[PDB]
Amino acid sequence: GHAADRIARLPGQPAVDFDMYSGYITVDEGAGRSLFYLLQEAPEDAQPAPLVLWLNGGPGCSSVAYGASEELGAFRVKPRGAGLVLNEYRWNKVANVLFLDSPAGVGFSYTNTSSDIYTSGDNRTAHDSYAFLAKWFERFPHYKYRDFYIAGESYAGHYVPELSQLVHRSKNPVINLKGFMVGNGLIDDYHDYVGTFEFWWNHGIVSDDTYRRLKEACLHDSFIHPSPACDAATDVATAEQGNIDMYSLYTPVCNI
Amino acid sequence: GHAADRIARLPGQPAVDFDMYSGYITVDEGAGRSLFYLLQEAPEDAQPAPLVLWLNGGPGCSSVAYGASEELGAFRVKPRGAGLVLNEYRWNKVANVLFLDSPAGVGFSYTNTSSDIYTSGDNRTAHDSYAFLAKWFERFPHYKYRDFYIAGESYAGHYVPELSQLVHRSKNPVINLKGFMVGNGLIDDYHDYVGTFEFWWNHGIVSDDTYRRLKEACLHDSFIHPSPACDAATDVATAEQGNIDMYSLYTPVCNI
Amino acid sequence: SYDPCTERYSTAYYNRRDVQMALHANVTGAMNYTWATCSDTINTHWHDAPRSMLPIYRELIAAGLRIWVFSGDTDAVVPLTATRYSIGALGLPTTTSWYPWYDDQEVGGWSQVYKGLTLVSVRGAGHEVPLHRPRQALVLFQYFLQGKPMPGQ
Amino acid sequence: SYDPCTERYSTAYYNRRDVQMALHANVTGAMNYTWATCSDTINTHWHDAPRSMLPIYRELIAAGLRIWVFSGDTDAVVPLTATRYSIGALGLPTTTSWYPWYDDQEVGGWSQVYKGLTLVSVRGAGHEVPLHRPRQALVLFQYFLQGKPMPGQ
Ligand SMILES: *[C@@H]1O[C@H](CO)[C@@H](O[C@H]2O[C@H](CO)[C@@H](O)[C@H](O)[C@@H]2NC(C)=O)[C@H](O[C@@H]2O[C@@H](C)[C@@H](O)[C@@H](O)[C@@H]2O)[C@H]1NC(C)=O
Ligand SMILES: *[C@@H]1O[C@H](CO)[C@@H](O[C@H]2O[C@H](CO)[C@@H](O)[C@H](O)[C@@H]2NC(C)=O)[C@H](O[C@@H]2O[C@@H](C)[C@@H](O)[C@@H](O)[C@@H]2O)[C@H]1NC(C)=O
Ligand SMILES: *[C@@H]1O[C@H](CO)[C@@H](O[C@@H]2O[C@@H](CO)[C@@H](O)[C@H](O)[C@@H]2NC(C)=O)[C@H](O)[C@H]1NC(C)=O
Ligand SMILES: *[C@@H]1O[C@H](CO)[C@@H](O[C@@H]2O[C@@H](CO)[C@@H](O)[C@H](O)[C@@H]2NC(C)=O)[C@H](O)[C@H]1NC(C)=O
Ligand SMILES: O=C(O)C[C@@H](Cc1ccccc1)C(=O)O
Ligand SMILES: O=C(O)C[C@@H](Cc1ccccc1)C(=O)O
Ligand SMILES: *[C@@H]1O[C@H](CO)[C@@H](O)[C@H](O)[C@H]1NC(C)=O
Ligand SMILES: *[C@@H]1O[C@H](CO)[C@@H](O)[C@H](O)[C@H]1NC(C)=O
Repeated sequence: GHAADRIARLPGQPAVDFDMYSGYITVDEGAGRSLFYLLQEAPEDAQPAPLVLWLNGGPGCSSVAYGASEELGAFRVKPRGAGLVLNEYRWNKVANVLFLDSPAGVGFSYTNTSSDIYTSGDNRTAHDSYAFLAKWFERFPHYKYRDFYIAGESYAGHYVPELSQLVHRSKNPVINLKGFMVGNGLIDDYHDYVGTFEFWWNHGIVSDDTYRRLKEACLHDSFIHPSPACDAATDVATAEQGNIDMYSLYTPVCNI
Repeated sequence: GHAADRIARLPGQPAVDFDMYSGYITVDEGAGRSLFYLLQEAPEDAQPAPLVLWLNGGPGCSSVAYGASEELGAFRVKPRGAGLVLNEYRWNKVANVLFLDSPAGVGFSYTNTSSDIYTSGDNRTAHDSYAFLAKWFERFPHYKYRDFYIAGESYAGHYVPELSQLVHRSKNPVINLKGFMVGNGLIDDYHDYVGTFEFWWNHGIVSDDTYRRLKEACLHDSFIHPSPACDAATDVATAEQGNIDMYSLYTPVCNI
Repeated sequence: SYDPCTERYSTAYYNRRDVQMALHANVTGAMNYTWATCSDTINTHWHDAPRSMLPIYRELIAAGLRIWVFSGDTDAVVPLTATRYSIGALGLPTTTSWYPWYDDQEVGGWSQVYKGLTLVSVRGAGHEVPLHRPRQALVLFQYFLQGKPMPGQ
Repeated sequence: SYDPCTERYSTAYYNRRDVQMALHANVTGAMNYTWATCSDTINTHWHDAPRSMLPIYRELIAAGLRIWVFSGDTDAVVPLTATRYSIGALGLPTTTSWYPWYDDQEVGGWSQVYKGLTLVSVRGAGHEVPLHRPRQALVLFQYFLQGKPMPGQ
């Protein structure tokens, strides 16, 4: 029932010319894992536009929270979470964007098996996303065969290509995957670490010594599972960095 | 006659609580070389404050034009050069700032010997500045013995320390040189080139190949007198750079 | 205009009963925890994560899919240089060397086209590109969708 | 607020008869050329320029003078990295390693104190520091004048 997922109007939402749907798809029956999605469609005049699955990283962060609410989503939230404003550059001006909270336990997505939240990993995250997709298409059969893309940021540099491969290999005929796009994403741990430190040093954010220490401490590690040498090194970097937003070097930090 | 150099009020200048003087000092009698200066004093409540000689680079650029008018100087010019506004963070809130147009031929400074403008160099620029200083102090004998600093930017990374050494070595007792300060300045050609290219690459402004070409082409050259390999390499960098302000990477270029 | 406290607002908003209702979420009210932008626990209890995505890229490029990689050049968390070296490791050939792309008359960032993949930087944007450079972000997405290189002047 | 066309204004202004008069400049009107922010000719006909200022720094440090070097970290003409490697070549010992300095509650840039010299970066400022980060620029100058390290929180 895609119709049941249709949203009428969100609280404080301005009026728009496009539709949106949101709800759940069960990805693991045994476990009781179900992912929540939010679909923001393009307006009529742009239809039939592609379908783009958008994924945030973390791991453990919500596509709805980020992607949809402070990034490419149709709206932005008011202060105090009072209401919404329209994002004049929403990507749904040109595509049907599907935001997925994942894996289960993130955002509005949930698991009936408690331990699921202590055992999350890339493989399962991907297989469940795959499940989610096949099922979503059954629920939205008018999307079958639509040109389809998968996109995301940061930790999603793992999610995207991983899910992409699964889709590609699965050979599901109703899913017309045409490609993927990754923003500031993890691609290769080693190279990434190397580039990261170099960038920092070239942005005057760590000392010469800490630059070197980081290179020596983290080079053989994963970005997501650093060694203790790596963390010790990063702890110093962090102190050197001070109170800035590492996610945006020249913009202010939130005061509240 | 320091009194004769006193400025009453500049056109469109707002009212202020500090004095300013400007005029000429002859640095080379034979040649007919005379440098123009602009002194913006600190207010009474901050006196007797240090004396700071401020120098812009180029080489061939004016301390009055830059330093005094779009940087640390007391005022900023209105559009169309209509008038002035006060610079709320003028350095003359805390020091007596002396801006020097140099060498002769720059800004309002002049030479009676035409060829002077084709033969300028660091040594002469420094010796003349030295001359200028000794003479300026005679004209402003209440500045003798004041704590004195020399500061500047970019090509002035040459000017400052060069003039500083002359002063230091000269052993002029009325000049109480306490130190110098250099902003974004040339310090060592080789290291500078190396850091420059690295920074560019880390700011996504040139290709990998051009990065390498620059390193190979310019490393043994002077910043101010690059080899033809160096220029050829930089020509490409420039094309890669596009229409940005290299002097401020994230700010807009002037449209008029 | 830019407001760094956005997560604060969202958290407020999504925690509203009315919103969940409209979204059809936490329907039976059985998610006993307040909504958060991320899950700490999961964040801190992550398991498998291959070190390199490269082989996948290799595969998919062979498979002929469209692959674009982008980077807000003022992010320090997963910075441009990181991406540059990573893509660099694929050793792909270049079809169009690093060039400035424009949005209007302003340089929106830079781009390099390789055989099989497009790399694009977004000038002055942090980690969350569509947040810091929303206009440029949209141009980027439109071209990607079209499979067209980022535009010159 | 920031206006990149400043040179345009200055040129206009300084070329005014009234201004020159007030400045006591071009007094006899004998400088037959219009005033410019720089001299091209000189710029293009420069002579001697040692490759390194280091030896002077060495000397003056020995002489015990106060030496501060700063850098607006968004300048690409004589960028921070350039300075970092250059100062690096002096091999001085460090007294206070790279640390964030504050203006108020915001990080104004970073600083490192060596034996004999202070290095300071000015966050988000281009080539002309007092133009792009005027407030921070002033703090920087005050400390320098005082011979005091840039301040922590
Ligand atoms: C996770 O656990 C919940 C309790 O079982 C359950 O909520 C319902 O579960 C079953 C079926 O899967 C429902 O038939 C029961 O009524 C039950 N109780 C509630 C709170 O309704 C979750 O099931 C999901 O929620 C229900 C509202 C309903 O839509 C189910 O059919 C639905 O899948 C169960 N979630 C799973 C397994 O994904
Ligand atoms: C450069 O050449 C100018 C012509 O000689 C001269 O202007 C004056 O020069 C002499 C003396 O140095 C004056 O006495 C003459 O009147 C002459 N003509 C003019 C235009 O007045 C520059 O001299 C400088 O300008 C004068 C106004 C005066 O103040 C001079 O005494 C002054 O130094 C001469 N400049 C030099 C040598 O620096
Ligand atoms: C699901 O729904 C629960 C009931 O509406 C909700 O409980 C609320 O908890 C928080 C919101 O997190 C608080 O604002 C209220 O005191 C509610 N009271 C109850 C019944 O516990 C719970 O948080 C919701 N789950 C989410 C948001 O994931
Ligand atoms: C010195 O003074 C000259 C006369 O006032 C001045 O000439 C003017 O030239 C320009 C200004 O550059 C123009 O605005 C006028 O037509 C003036 N006419 C003359 C007499 O040539 C000259 O430029 C001034 N020199 C400077 C500014 O360095
Ligand atoms: O994978 C990441 O790096 C974090 C993840 C969520 C996030 C975005 C911005 C700020 C904080 C957190 C993302 O980037 O989508
Ligand atoms: O020595 C330099 O690099 C140039 C010189 C004048 C200038 C400043 C800013 C922009 C253009 C020109 C200076 O920096 O003072
Ligand atoms: C990946 O996950 C799927 C689903 O959980 C599993 O069946 C498959 O064997 C997994 N591969 C692994 C864990 O290596
Ligand atoms: C430097 O310049 C002064 C003054 O022009 C000159 O007397 C001295 O010999 C010069 N040294 C050089 C040119 O090496």
